[PDB]
Amino acid sequence: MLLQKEREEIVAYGKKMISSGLTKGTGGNISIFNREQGLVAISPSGLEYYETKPEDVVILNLDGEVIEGERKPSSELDMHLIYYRKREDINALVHTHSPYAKTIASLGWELPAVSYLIAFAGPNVRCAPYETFGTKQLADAAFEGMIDRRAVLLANHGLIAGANNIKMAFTVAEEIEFCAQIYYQTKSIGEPKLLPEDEMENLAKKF
Amino acid sequence: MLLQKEREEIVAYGKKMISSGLTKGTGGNISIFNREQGLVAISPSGLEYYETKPEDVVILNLDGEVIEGERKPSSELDMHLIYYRKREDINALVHTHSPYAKTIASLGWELPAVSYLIAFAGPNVRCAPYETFGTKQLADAAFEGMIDRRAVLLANHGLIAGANNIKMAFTVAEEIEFCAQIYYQTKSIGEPKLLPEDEMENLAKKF
Amino acid sequence: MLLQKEREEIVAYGKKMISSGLTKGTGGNISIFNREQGLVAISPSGLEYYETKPEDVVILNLDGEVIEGERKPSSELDMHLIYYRKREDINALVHTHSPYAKTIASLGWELPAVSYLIAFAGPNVRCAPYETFGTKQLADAAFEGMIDRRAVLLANHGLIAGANNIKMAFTVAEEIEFCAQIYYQTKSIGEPKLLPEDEMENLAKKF
Amino acid sequence: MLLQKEREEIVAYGKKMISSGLTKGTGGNISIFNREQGLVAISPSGLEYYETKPEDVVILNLDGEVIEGERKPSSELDMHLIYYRKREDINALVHTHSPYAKTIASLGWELPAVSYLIAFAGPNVRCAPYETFGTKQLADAAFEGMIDRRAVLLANHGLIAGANNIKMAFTVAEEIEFCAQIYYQTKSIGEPKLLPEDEMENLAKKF
Ligand SMILES: [Mn+2]
Ligand SMILES: [Mn+2]
Ligand SMILES: [Mn+2]
Ligand SMILES: [Mn+2]
Repeated sequence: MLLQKEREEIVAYGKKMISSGLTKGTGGNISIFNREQGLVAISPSGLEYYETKPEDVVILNLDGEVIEGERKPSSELDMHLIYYRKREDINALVHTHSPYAKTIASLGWELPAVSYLIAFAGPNVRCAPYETFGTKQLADAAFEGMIDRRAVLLANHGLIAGANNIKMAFTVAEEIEFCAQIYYQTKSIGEPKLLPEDEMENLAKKF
Repeated sequence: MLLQKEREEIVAYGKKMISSGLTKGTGGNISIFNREQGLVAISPSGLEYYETKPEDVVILNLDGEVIEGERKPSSELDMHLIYYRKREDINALVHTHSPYAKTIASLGWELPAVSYLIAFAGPNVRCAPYETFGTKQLADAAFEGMIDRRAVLLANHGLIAGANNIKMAFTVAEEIEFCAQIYYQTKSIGEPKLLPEDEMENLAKKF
Repeated sequence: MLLQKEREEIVAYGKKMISSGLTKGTGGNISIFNREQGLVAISPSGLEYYETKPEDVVILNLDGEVIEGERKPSSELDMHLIYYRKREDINALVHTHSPYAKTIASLGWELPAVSYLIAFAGPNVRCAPYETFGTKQLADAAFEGMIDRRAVLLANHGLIAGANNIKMAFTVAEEIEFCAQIYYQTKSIGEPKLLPEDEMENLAKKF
Repeated sequence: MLLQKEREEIVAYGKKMISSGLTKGTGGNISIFNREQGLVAISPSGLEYYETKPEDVVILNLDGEVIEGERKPSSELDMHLIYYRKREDINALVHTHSPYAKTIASLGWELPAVSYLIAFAGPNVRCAPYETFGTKQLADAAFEGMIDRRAVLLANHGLIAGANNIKMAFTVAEEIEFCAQIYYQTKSIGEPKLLPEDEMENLAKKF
């Protein structure tokens, strides 16, 4: 099959999404870009992650046309494709429905520098205002909210994280969910101390 | 045995209830309707879900009489039977004692459109006022609270979800518990943004 | 060995304590009374529950003297023995360090009728004021706080539950921890609705 | 290999960190001091705990020079070495990124005597003000914050715990995380009762 390495990685990390508590049911989705071929591997729509085999992963071109695979691709494919067209620094995307990130997103709040781990995404994580799932409007909002960042919150929906490879993309998703938990819990009982912008700059270097 | 497929499904999804954190101990219960025969498979009362075998599932008719099985049927059988008599769009029911739904229910609150996932149930989820467990009064309150919905909260008790089959019924139960977690956490620290009614209408179509 | 059935049950339910999230490390302890012999089986002090074998369980008489076993008995043995001396309706005790019960206990609050499941313990669960762990003062406070109940909260410490056998004692411990979670979460965002005393009386019968 | 017993212990307890929910990803780190040789075993930087083998553990001297091992040592090695130079009562350290401790630390708050379990660390746990991860400034702040204690909170970062051996060090880390959960949850809904200083003195003896 085409993009065999990518296909296996998508199956592996999809199970890891369920396992890590980063999603419920068949929510969320994962993609990996093969920059040499201009091909995108993406999780299939509505399938259980532990029932998903490499053959079930769908291969698309950057026009969004199916090149290999009989499964329907993720309904959120437009939100994946835009990053592989309009930036060149992202080769893998992890979209989650994780509870603490979705909590902060459902308030419409940004995630500020509550932890040094925020630097996995940038100096902060923005919240993109609501757009209907599976639309080009959501794809545009997600991209715009993530400019010069590796993650963005999606209002009343979840989070998407991107990086140079799938290992780092998953790490950003997991560590930003953890940061959202800390922000949620601190705000429950007080006002968290935040790291200053020059330190976030410093941390960007050290990471 | 009668309703063999249904019996196995009830054992499988009952374990999944415990596994998913949707219940504690022997609380909660599951039923599946065979519309062709007018027979209902239901979980047995007070048995551990991982100790429950297909033979332990009880088969009832719509009058509530036992047709096959020696176990006592769920004490909440009346709350199951009413949906198979007074609607025709539900063929499976999942009743849970899950913590975030039970939290919202114990405040006596409705669950509003905090997430697009609410559309699994409808535009919102109502809270039925308290009635004693295992009574016809609770069965009536649950049904009335769930009119034109696929789920309802039960005050100081839990949640019940229904759908055209057991896979979708479980999905509604799990996704509505998740929505209740988001509502609980957002209300802990602020006021969540809610989706407008026309969008919930739109989402009802897209789902 | 003496009380072989009891010894095996203590090992089994001790693992279940760790497994269920009802304790951390070697905290907590379990006892089972053999009323015919006047002998008490109790978990050993400071041992890991998954490393504990039936031979490690200690057998005491009601004077608190070791009858069989070389391990040191639980440091909280006095808090167990008092129930087997001063009541006759309890034959097994589960003492937990579970997070939501310990939360309510550390505020010094009672647990009111927030759920019909409270009836596993009684109309409510009292909070015994603080006494040093492993003392006769704590044993007295626990007993007095649990008069005409099957569970009591221990200020800044945890919970103890008792019943006619070990299966029901564990059930009380688990369901009361769950009720404490509901109380904690409802109080986080509002004021829970409570069940009236006549209904708790009714539920006492139905259980 | 040198410090073989220590190497195996570091691999075992590192997995236990992930398993127990005391860290995310490759965050956190563990060290064990061999006082007879003046050698320190420490977890390797940036490696997955379930992928870490005893050969991957790094052996350092108290000057911070690598003596055996080809992996890069933990980026937080300075924060480990200072305890083995400037005290003589600590032979093992567990550094965690656990959620409730990190919550209290991100408010800049001390952890007071909310539970008798606090005595695993001392009469309270201080919060060291923020310093950049992997620096000598953080090492100094951590040490100073932990004077006459077995644990300290690290602002916007996590916790470190130390004791006479690795079993007790892990226990301090786990029990102090649990105490932080209780403090966080009590503060969410009220004002916890605290144990008086003379009782914490008493508990220091009894432990
Ligand atoms: Mn999504
Ligand atoms: Mn129920
Ligand atoms: Mn205890
Ligand atoms: Mn760290």
